[PDB]
Amino acid sequence: NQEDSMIMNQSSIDRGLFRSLFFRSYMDQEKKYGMSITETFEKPQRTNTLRMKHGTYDKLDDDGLIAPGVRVSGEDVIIGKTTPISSKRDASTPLRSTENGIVDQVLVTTNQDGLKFVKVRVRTTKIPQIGDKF
Amino acid sequence: MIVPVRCFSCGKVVGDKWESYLNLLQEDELDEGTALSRLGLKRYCCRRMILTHVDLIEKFLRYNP
Amino acid sequence: RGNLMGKRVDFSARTVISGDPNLELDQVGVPKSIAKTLTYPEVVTPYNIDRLTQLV
Amino acid sequence: ATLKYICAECSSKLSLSRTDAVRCKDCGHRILLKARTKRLVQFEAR
Amino acid sequence: PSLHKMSMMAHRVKVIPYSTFRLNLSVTSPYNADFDGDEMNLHVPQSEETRAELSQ
Amino acid sequence: EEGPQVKIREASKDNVDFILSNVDLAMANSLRRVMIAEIPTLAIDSVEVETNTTVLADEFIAHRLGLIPLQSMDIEQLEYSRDCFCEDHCDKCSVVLTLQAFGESESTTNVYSKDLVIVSNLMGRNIGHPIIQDKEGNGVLICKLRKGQELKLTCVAKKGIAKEHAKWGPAAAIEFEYDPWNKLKHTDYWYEQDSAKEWPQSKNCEYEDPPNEGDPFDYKAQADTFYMNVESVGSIPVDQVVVRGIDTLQKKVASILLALTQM
Amino acid sequence: KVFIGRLPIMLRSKNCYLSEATESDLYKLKECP
Amino acid sequence: KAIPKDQRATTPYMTKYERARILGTRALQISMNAPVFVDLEGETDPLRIAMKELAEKKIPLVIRRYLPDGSFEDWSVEELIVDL
RNA sequence: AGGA
Ligand SMILES: [Mg+2]
Ligand SMILES: [Zn+2]
Ligand SMILES: [Zn+2]
Ligand SMILES: [Zn+2]
Repeated sequence: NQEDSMIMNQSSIDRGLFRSLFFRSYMDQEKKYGMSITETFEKPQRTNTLRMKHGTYDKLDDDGLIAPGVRVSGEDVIIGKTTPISSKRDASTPLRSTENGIVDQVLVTTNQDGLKFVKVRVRTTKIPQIGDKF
Repeated sequence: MIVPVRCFSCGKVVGDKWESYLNLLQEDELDEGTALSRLGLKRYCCRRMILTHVDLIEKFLRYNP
Repeated sequence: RGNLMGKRVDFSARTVISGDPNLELDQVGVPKSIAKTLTYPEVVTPYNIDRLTQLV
Repeated sequence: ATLKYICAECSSKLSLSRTDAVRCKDCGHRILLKARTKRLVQFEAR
Repeated sequence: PSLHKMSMMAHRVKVIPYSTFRLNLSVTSPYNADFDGDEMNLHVPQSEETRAELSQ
Repeated sequence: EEGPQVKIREASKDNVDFILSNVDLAMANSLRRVMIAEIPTLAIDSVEVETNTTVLADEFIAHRLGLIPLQSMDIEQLEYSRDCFCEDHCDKCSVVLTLQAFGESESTTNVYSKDLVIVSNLMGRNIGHPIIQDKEGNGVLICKLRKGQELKLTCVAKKGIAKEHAKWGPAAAIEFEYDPWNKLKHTDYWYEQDSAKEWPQSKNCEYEDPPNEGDPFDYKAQADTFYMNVESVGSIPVDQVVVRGIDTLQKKVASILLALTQM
Repeated sequence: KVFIGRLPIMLRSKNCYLSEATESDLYKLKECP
Repeated sequence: KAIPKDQRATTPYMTKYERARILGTRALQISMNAPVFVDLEGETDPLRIAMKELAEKKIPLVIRRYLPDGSFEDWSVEELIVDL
């Protein structure tokens, strides 16, 4: 506990001392292009583009969304999306590389424009550790 | 936000004692210092657990789904 | 000034620092994760050959 | 069985697929949620 | 900031658990570090030659 | 009667006040640690969540579940899962608990440690029963639900020790004192005018003879006679918190004696 | 008579719904009192 | 231009930098499977092998010391004193 | 927009 550091009761930490919740909301939308060339929220596979993320797409459902129960981890794909070009290109949203957690709430709404609007909250419990500030 | 089971410092169960505490104050009218003591909360670590709790759960319950 | 006198560099790491009364003056506590990321290029020599094969 | 999306306010289940219209049935609001996986999630009690 | 040649010194690795760089307290002063949330940089040499510069 | 002696001052379901004499401080302290840290208990360790429509998060609940005290009387006949031979768990190494709750009432629906149910076969041993000390008989208040707030989950309670997690802590605070008159000169009292007036006397001052000023310092003197108080959480009865502590430390030293023997 | 654009309203102001709103309404409206 | 051995006037002692660079160099060479001029009495680290080589002044290297004018004095690691 |  020398030079502005401190000793914490691990026993208390277990008991719930200073534990917190952490939520982060990843968001995306289906961008429309002039000639009705809209995007697609789907779970894509190889099928020409090959230009897609490495994270397990296998956590996604047919709507290109993870169900709100699943424990997500690496750059696991949280939102599946495709962009058409004059063909499946990938516009998927992976979990922030470093971060890990559980899918909390998935919001499937509409943009003012009348477009597919998606918001994915991902929750984790952050327990007091050795470099944590107080 | 919802009564802590077990006092962080010593680990004596504190989970059962919430409603009982809240009651020793409304119905029995007693002061906080005597209520805790009735409930057998001797050490201040245990006392602070209940005495400083903020049962936010109730406010959360006020929303629908 | 930004790309030549200074440079962003590989084989570099950074985290929160905390003191240890059980470390020697000249040592530095490195987190397992940080050691598992940073790498040293060791030339396969008859001295190290067997050690290195096991690390591999 | 199956309740693909749930309503945000009236909380009525919706079970819709692509090109159905992003709205509730008897309720207005275009909000809608996702209803948790049928696959159980296990957590340690520590 | 690195206003000293002592703001950059060579240390022995000690691989340890927990996510912090651990330092002996007596080495605190030259760096001007404290543990109120300070962060430090670590650079790994790649040559037998480079290490010799650090150690020697 | 033999070696180190006990003299119980006060006993209850939850507390044991006693005096330990003809012992080294090292031994009283070692036992103090053992009671806190190494006595095995049974606690909820894995929680599969089927549905949770609550204001609380899955893991927030999961955590509270571990802290719920469970009957660990016959914990000695339950195997540590790690030592058990099954793919994961079984009746030989675990207690399966079920918790299903729903807001039928317009008023708030409460979820208690009483609402737990044993689904595993117990083999007629006293284990896994949620400890209820509560006056109205409800135990720990786990959750609160309004209406369509459903809670469905399954628990796997496993044998463990406080070293792994303080949830397997069989004891709450353990009181410990020796030499209430500072006869041993083991402390140097901080004062402003008088250490006698400024520092309150303890209960145990009565149980020991005051030093009587006109006497030289007993350097010869060593520390024996320890006024302790073991508080049980309910998992194990207070007597056993002490007995098992003595036993665990014995078995611990035994391991060393045996380890030398294998060598 | 004539529509001349849209003015962003400040929450809890006269022109905001929430001003005349009661604790109970806000909880229904999903707003923290 | 190259100052003759009988006209050298720089320290007869080895500089901190010279030693560091010699050890670094031999260590590198040893590590690159160069021939080792001393019995490795169980030794495996190329720096510790280099220190052993410098200890017995069995290192076949020469420090070319440049003067501000551009001239220089060549000194063998065998001849330089190691009081460091 | 914050941290030493
Ligand atoms: Mg600082
Ligand atoms: Zn306490
Ligand atoms: Zn609706
Ligand atoms: Zn088993």
